Amino acid sequence: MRECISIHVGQAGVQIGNACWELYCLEHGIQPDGQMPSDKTIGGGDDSFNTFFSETGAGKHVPRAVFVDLEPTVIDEVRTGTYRQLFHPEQLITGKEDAANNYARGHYTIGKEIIDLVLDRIRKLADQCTGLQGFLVFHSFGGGTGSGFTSLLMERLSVDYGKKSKLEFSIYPAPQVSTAVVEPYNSILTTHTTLEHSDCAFMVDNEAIYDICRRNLDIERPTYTNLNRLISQIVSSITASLRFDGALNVDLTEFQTNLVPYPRIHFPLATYAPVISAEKAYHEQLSVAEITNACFEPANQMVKCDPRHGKYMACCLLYRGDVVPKDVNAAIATIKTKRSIQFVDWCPTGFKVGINYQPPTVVPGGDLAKVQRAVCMLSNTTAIAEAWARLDHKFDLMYAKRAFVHWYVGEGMEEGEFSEAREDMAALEKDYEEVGVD
Amino acid sequence: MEVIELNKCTSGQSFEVILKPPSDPSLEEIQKKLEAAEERRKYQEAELLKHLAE
Amino acid sequence: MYTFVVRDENSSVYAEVSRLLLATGQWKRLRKDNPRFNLMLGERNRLPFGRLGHEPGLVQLVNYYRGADKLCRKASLVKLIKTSPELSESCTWFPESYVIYPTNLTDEREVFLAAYNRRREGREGNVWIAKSSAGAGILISSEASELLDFIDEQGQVHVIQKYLEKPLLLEPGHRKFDIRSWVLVDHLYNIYLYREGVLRTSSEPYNSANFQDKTCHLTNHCIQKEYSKNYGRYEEGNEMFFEEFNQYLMDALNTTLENSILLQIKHIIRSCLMCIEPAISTKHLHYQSFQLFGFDFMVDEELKVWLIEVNGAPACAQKLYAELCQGIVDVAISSVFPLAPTSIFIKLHHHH
Amino acid sequence: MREIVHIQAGQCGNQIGAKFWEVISDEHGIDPTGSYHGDSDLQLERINVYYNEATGNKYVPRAILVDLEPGTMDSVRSGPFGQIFRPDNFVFGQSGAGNNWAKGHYTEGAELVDSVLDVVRKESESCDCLQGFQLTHSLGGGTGSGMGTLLISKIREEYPDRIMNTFSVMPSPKVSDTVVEPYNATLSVHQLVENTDETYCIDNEALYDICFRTLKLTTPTYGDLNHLVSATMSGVTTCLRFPGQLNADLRKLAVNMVPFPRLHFFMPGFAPLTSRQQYRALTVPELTQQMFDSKNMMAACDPRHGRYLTVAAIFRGRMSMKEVDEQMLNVQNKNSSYFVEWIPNNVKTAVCDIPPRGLKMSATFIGNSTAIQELFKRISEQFTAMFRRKAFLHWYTGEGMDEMEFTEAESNMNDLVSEYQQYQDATA
Ligand SMILES: Nc1nc2c(ncn2[C@@H]2O[C@H](COP(=O)(O)OP(=O)(O)OP(=O)(O)O)[C@@H](O)[C@H]2O)c(=O)[nH]1
Ligand SMILES: Nc1ncnc2c1ncn2[C@@H]1O[C@H](COP(=O)(O)OP(=O)(O)CP(=O)(O)O)[C@@H](O)[C@H]1O
Ligand SMILES: Nc1nc2c(ncn2[C@@H]2O[C@H](COP(=O)(O)OP(=O)(O)O)[C@@H](O)[C@H]2O)c(=O)[nH]1
Ligand SMILES: COc1ccc(NC(=O)CN)cc1
Ligand SMILES: [Ca+2]
Ligand SMILES: [Ca+2]
Ligand SMILES: [Ca+2]
Ligand SMILES: [Mg+2]
Ligand SMILES: [Mg+2]
Ligand SMILES: [Mg+2]
Repeated sequence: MRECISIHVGQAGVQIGNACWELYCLEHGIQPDGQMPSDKTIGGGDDSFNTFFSETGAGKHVPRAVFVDLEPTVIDEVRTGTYRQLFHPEQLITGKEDAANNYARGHYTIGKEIIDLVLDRIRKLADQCTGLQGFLVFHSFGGGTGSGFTSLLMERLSVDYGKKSKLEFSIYPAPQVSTAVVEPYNSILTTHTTLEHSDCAFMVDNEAIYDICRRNLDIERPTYTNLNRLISQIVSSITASLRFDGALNVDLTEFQTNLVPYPRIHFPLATYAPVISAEKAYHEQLSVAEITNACFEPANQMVKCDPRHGKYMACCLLYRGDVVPKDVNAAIATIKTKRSIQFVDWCPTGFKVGINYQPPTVVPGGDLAKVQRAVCMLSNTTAIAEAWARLDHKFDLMYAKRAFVHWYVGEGMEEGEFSEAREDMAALEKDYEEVGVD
Repeated sequence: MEVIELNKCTSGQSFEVILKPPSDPSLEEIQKKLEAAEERRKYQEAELLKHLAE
Repeated sequence: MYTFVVRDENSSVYAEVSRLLLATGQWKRLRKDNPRFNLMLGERNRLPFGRLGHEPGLVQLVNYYRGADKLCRKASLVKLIKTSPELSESCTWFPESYVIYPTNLTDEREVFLAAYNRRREGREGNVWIAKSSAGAGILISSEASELLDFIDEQGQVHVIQKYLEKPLLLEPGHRKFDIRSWVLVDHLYNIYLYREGVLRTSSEPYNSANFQDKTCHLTNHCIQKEYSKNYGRYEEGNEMFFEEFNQYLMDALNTTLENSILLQIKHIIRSCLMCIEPAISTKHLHYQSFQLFGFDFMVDEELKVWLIEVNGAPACAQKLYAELCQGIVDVAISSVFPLAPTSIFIKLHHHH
Repeated sequence: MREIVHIQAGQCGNQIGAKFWEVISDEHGIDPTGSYHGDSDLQLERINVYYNEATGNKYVPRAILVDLEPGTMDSVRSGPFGQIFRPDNFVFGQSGAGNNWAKGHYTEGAELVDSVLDVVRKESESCDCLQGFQLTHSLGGGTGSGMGTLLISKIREEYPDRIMNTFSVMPSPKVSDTVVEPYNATLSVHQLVENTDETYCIDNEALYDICFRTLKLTTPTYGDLNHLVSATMSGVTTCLRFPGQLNADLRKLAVNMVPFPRLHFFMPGFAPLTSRQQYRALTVPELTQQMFDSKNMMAACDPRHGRYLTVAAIFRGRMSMKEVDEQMLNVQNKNSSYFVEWIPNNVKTAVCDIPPRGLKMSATFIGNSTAIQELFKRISEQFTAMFRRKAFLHWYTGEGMDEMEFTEAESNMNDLVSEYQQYQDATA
């Protein structure tokens, strides 16, 4: 058994982190007070769920997580929320004034003053691990903390934990749930300084979660709560292999091996199905072929793009529920003859498949309907570069006028870092084009 | 359409289908960035105070 | 009040559509860089499809199908027909073609020489034509050596296909010709065929003993109006329309343009477009696509129709701009953005 | 605990500041004696932003009242909520300022500024995390204009990294007290352009025309004009005073509204503005149409004469948030030429469940538009008409000021106009 430490940075990371640990507890049968009746080894054990939960002598199962925000209002909901008993106070870290949606403010001004404290707390969790695998870092692209302080933490994690893997869960900015005009700046600044430090990053475009919530869940105007419960479902699908018995993606090193042959192109596209509304009269349960075919519909993708016009470098099918390998291969054969799946020549044209019999758990009183079987497809497509292109375009519009740049320079950042970060994105876009275009 | 490395346990199974074969900054350097930006903020503020003192 | 942007100032067709849109007083043109638009008349090359369908509160529509180039590139079309089971390599309406890369650069060089040697030994007509998308540069020859040496002298991909040695010749004149059909595919992927086509005739008598003078073999309106000396003699602008062409087919061949040719054209258009539908369809996409196509056909002396090429950014016959453009606004634009017949098209029903 | 310190200076400043604390006190359930008598927890969620908590569950506004003559603040202390203010926070003199910027900034004002700063420092030292300051004042007089901008200069020197916000009443000859108002306003704009992070420009003529042409008040008074400012000030601070999916931090607001440091002058707006047909329900479309109409804006600047750099809209009440987003997107898409295209998604929308007193729902508008330049053009024109003959200059040179200081102020304001015009012609 090897431990994974989760780090939640900023409002998006903290609220999403909260929705994930709520789901993990219902999945592993952990009560809010931390007790777990099914765990017969009291105060210890090396079970699969122990990669995410430590145990006290009193039988409390404590998440291996740290919550960091530069302002305290979001983490206070955790301190007084339903699962206030799970985390001890040292795990929840808050400052007094945030980064004001200003990457430079969260990275330089405020980051410099709180970085050594965050590391000390992470060190406390690491000292509980007999074999730490790495870190899972949740954060937003647009926030000043999510962008600015995360990239600083990622730099220091590579220094203090050189041989440890690092996976990101990054929230891509979407205007329908964002009030920050400068998020394109923050997104590119943090991608530039984080690129060489992240081994595998799962981008979630808020625009996609928003539309899934309106189209499939009949939510007229979704909230962060509706978004996070759906995002945590996908996150659970992606991290289940680390928390349950199995042989696919059993350690963080395996995520890179099975999803990232090229180190810089480490942004797999996530596709999830099915999302059924709980308020529905009653749904006809979809088969393995129907949910698997849905993984190739852009409307269930975490980032809106067209994989028909890219090239695949890897593909993982993660099933949860009543699924047997026979039905998977039968659905895949049907899809290869009907879909446009173009692989790169220097990679095999195959699918790694993972099946966990336990169907997806749904938070009581939530929006998602209980389904008998679901799938999350992780494919590394060049088509996800469309998201970088959109982002880069908005960046160029504002930077050509130097709009808002004074706020960043006023916090000690040099204007050159803007173009240095932009030229890196231009290179990242060139690599995608050299890999998936003829 | 071949199946390889099939694993079965009580809680699920995993396998691989192959359709077709193929054809950092140090601790010191980080401190210099942070302190460089801090020095630029102190200089900008000193100019503001020199202006206000005038 | 719908809004649209223009990004291809050199488009004659959509310049008129843009003129009609503003004429309805319900469409407003924006600067080419304004992202809040309902309609995009995009550029022909490197149209940023990835930035479409990401503006909240806007249904966006573009006049190009991302991926239609697979059908409108000389070399891409040849590979699509040989590799797509819907079309197969034994496709009967497409001339035997081969993709040949210049030696200074897969490549079907050896596969072409095998069939060439076969024809030479079998006393069969062995005249081929070499062409490329980078041409206005075409070479017609009966020797395989010349065709290959002409491609090596260039630096772009070429394609060699069988030259129709028995083309249907109009009388009087004994002259070649080609047929142009305009096809509109809307967001729902309905395939509409404009009732009006054009025959671009060669104002020079066809001569099968001299492929050097490419003026009686290439029916292009530019070569006929630049190197031909009988331009505008039989028909105005070397353009004969279906009405005249049909009456000719009745007086001379005792058949009609529908039976002898049009059924085959409609079949070819269906087969080509239905084949790529899964690859370019915007049915479940965040934006919608439509596109006008120009299909170019040849007809031989057996009244058999052959597919020459498919143009993705075609122009229209001067005498047919008004009717067709209005037709684009009716079924392509207004169908998505309604405004406050007897259609001019022919819907080629199919199985979606 | 992100505290704001409020300052009101001069006659205009204290009369508008008085009504402001009257309006928000009602919203937060505070009565004239500082006791809370509301019925919702949302009222006390962010109460410490503008109020201090004393013994006995009392709430004392974090407000500092400043003037060079006692008269106006005597009225406040005897007004409706006069008792609600900290007695020590009344800092006033006796000489007055004679509607003379030089007297408020250099002579009379200089003699009193240190005692005001002692009160500011005292209020800050009890702040768990001071956001910044907001000042209400006029630019046409002497105390609010002259001493107000002096206070801002000294506040910035002592708190160089805190946000400085003002609500500034701009003079108009149609709604005028003295002929020297252009002089005072131009001198103050020079200070504001350099030292404030956000300034809400309130034009007394816009307030007048709204009271006359829209509200149908035959003979508007200053009191009538201040009803609009109070209501507008309550709207723009709704984000700061209540909870919601919005963060609402003075610094965060500035980062999203100010693309260039000098262009931080906003046009505020409010809807509805109904005359006394006042009980009719107002639909979300109607709210959005009016809120964007020039007649509902208070800078007396037609937005159709410029372009929006950024826009922030706040909707209050229980309404269809889906319908809100639809109506906001409709206004942009149907008038996209009035929004600069080189700042994507420059229109942000917030919602608040608590409506203002006696309104099912309302909408407040904050626009950073290049059209505001016409406001400065008016002042610059009236200024130069007098300055070219040195008319009325002796009131100022008699206080130690030199003509050169007037020339510099004029050139800076004209430069400011040049900046607005260059970004108004900019393209992608
Ligand atoms: N999906 C989702 N997105 C969120 C959530 N909270 C914030 N965001 C997104 O995050 C972006 C804003 O960044 P934040 O995370 O709120 O900012 P921050 O990390 O706290 O940093 P500060 O600027 O200091 O507040 C916007 O694009 C929001 O849409 C959330 O709970 N769920
Ligand atoms: N295999 C073939 N047999 C007979 N004629 C042929 C032929 N290939 C081309 N042609 C002649 O060439 C003309 C079309 O040339 P092609 O379309 O390949 O060049 P192009 O695409 O630059 C002109 P356009 O796009 O306007 O049709 C036709 O008029 C036809 O007569
Ligand atoms: N809106 C409004 N404007 C006022 C009020 N009182 C004065 N003014 C304006 O403010 C300017 C006069 O400044 P004033 O506040 O009296 O000078 P001060 O006391 O020295 O700061 C003139 O332009 C007046 O039109 C008021 O109560 N409301
Ligand atoms: C509302 O208070 C007012 C003050 C002054 C005026 N008039 C002038 O300024 C002289 N034209 C009008 C109204
Ligand atoms: Ca145990
Ligand atoms: Ca590393
Ligand atoms: Ca004195
Ligand atoms: Mg935050
Ligand atoms: Mg062509
Ligand atoms: Mg006065």
